[PDB]
Amino acid sequence: APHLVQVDAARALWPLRRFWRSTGFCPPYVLSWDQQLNLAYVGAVPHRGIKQVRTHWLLELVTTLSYNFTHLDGYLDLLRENQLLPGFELMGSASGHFTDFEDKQQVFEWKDLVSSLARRYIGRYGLAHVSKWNFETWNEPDHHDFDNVSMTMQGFLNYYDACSEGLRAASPALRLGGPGDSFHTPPRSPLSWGLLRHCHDGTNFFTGEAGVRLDYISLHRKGARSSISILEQEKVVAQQIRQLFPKFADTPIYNDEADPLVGWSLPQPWRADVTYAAMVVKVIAQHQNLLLANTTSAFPYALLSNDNAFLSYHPHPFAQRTLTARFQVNNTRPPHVQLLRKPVLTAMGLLALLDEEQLWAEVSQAGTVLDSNHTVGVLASAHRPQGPADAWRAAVLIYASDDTRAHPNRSVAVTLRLRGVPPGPGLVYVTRYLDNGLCSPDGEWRRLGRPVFPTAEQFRRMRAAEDPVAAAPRPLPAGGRLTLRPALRLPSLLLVHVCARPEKPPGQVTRLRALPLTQGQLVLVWSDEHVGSKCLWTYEIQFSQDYTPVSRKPSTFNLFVFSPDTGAVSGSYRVRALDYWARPGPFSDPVPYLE
Ligand SMILES: *[C@@H]1O[C@H](CO)[C@@H](O[C@@H]2O[C@H](CO)[C@@H](O[C@@H]3O[C@H](CO[C@H]4O[C@H](CO)[C@@H](O)[C@H](O)[C@@H]4O)[C@@H](O)[C@H](O[C@H]4O[C@H](CO)[C@@H](O)[C@H](O)[C@@H]4O)[C@@H]3O)[C@H](O)[C@H]2NC(C)=O)[C@H](O)[C@H]1NC(C)=O
Ligand SMILES: *[C@@H]1O[C@H](CO)[C@@H](O[C@@H]2O[C@H](CO)[C@@H](O)[C@H](O)[C@H]2NC(C)=O)[C@H](O)[C@H]1NC(C)=O
Ligand SMILES: *[C@@H]1O[C@H](CO)[C@@H](O)[C@H](O)[C@H]1NC(C)=O
Ligand SMILES: O=C(O)[C@]1(F)O[C@@H](F)[C@H](O)[C@@H](O)[C@@H]1O
Repeated sequence: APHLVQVDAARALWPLRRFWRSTGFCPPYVLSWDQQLNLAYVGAVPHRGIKQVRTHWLLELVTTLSYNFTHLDGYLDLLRENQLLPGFELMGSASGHFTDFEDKQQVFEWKDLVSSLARRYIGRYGLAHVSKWNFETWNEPDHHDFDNVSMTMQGFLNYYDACSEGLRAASPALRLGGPGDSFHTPPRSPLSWGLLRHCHDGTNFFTGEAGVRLDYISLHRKGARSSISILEQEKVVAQQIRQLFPKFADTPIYNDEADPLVGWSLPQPWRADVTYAAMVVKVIAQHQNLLLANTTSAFPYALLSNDNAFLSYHPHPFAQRTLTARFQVNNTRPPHVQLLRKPVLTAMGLLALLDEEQLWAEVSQAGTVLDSNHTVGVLASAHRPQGPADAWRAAVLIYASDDTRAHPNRSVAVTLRLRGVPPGPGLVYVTRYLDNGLCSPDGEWRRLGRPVFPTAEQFRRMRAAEDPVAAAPRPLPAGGRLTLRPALRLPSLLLVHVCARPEKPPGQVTRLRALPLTQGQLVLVWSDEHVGSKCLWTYEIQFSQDYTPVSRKPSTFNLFVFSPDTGAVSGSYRVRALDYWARPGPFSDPVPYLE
């Protein structure tokens, strides 16, 4: 008996916040060409779909009394050019200088270092920007990854106070949290629990005052292959913190490593296709619906990060916990690198289409109501029109997911019933669908017989499977209603997008870049901040050799790989946005390219 999904577009309930716009990784590199492509792909997720890159060992990018910030500057500018912000973990030894945090003299040094950089990057990027940064403590303090740096319980507190006072020295507007650990039951997690006690009741190493600033409490809780397990563990900790530390009852909680399974480098077949992609969405849906949608004890949950910014190494291009699939093509002159947009990343773009208000939804099956703690669930959103550039929007994202388990055999009958669409000009809807049959680059790689050094055409055919199967913008049935009966696969994601026609056309594409891949092959990447609407069909790309359309299948991802059969790539490019009503926006300023 089918699953019934009901959406009431009239019933805009609470606000909906895009709390999942973060990724992260650990270096083993950060300035190499591999990473520059990687972060271009990450920053290319439409509508600021990913915003933060939580980066380990950032203070190893600083050398040594004075400091050389050259390497750190490089990475931060790379983040900056890709419209990203660091998850600035204050983690490193400044090239082996810092060794002991019970060393009174080193505690003062650290304070001065943190102040140094914060001010530097305030100078570099503007306090407005740097205040948005989540400055954080050393990653997982209770997991002992300090290298030669000695960090005792007391040491960790001096460390923190210096982090906090140092940041304040730069500006009071700067945000710092921690510890970024798991928070197991005591006697376990001594430093995580010790930190809170210290902030709640301790004395500031520098000022001697009681209580120390803590703008957020960050934890890591992973699923062990179960999606609800993440939400369940978080509840336990968040409640323990409310009751043990009453001052922190309103302190925002981040889970900045909220992954299905610990061990990114561990190959897993589900980490390759839409199994991972649908599950990531399921985790988020569960968090929205069963934690943040006005329950009874609504814990302050502000951030969920999928720690999947890693680069995959051979012989596991798709199977590892990464947003992109890396190919080190070692047999061309010279050896070059290529990246493939995995389903999980494409899925981040579908989440990105959700807007600031959550609509009322209900998933039932032949009578019985089902919370997102089941294989099929939904997130639905509505948008209040801002300027003349946008109109009313509805984003309905349905997922089908058995977590870490795929079932190609099975088929999931679903009947969506949308009601109560506010009346307005030119109401059309668009469907976007992802599954393992139609939308898996790993799948197509495997049909091609797993080429270890793929050719041009092999890459073209693998990229064919990146974007979700889209349907032409059909007009919405009379009386603000719509009924669909899709057959969903397991796993699968489906996003029905209902938009009304705004007054003005879309805005101008900006910040266009050409990034070389190999002979006769490049990446075109851009930015949508000024586009000013989410109702887009595709980006028209035009090429000149002293302008004609580059013919490609529809895609609203802010990255395109140009691999023409002629090999002719040298010239000039420009890009513009094309909405659901065939309306062209202004072209981006032309970008030149010489090979
Ligand atoms: C094209 O050319 C590139 C180089 O230009 C080659 O890329 C190298 O690929 C190999 C694997 O194919 C990489 O080596 C592997 O690194 C993994 C992670 O490395 C880091 O992490 C570990 C653990 O945290 C550290 O110990 C280590 O020092 C690194 O910091 C390891 O997990 C791998 O080891 C595992 O497999 C081997 C068997 O191969 C076992 O012996 C081990 O026990 C372990 O299980 C492995 O060492 C390497 O990093 C890549 N180099 C670069 C510079 O990118 C490609 O190989 C080549 N392509 C082809 C098809 O040949
Ligand atoms: C999500 O659903 C599962 C059931 O599928 C719940 O797990 C059950 O929890 C109860 C406690 O109320 C136990 O008695 C059962 O043994 C569990 N059943 C199974 C099949 O594991 C789980 O608690 C639900 N969690 C949330 C947060 O809704
Ligand atoms: C910092 O280091 C880089 C190389 O890593 C070097 O080229 C540069 O001269 C150094 N800068 C200063 C100011 O010493
Ligand atoms: O799951 C992991 O591989 C991981 F090692 O877990 C944690 F130990 C780390 O802090 C993360 O960098 C990383 O996601």
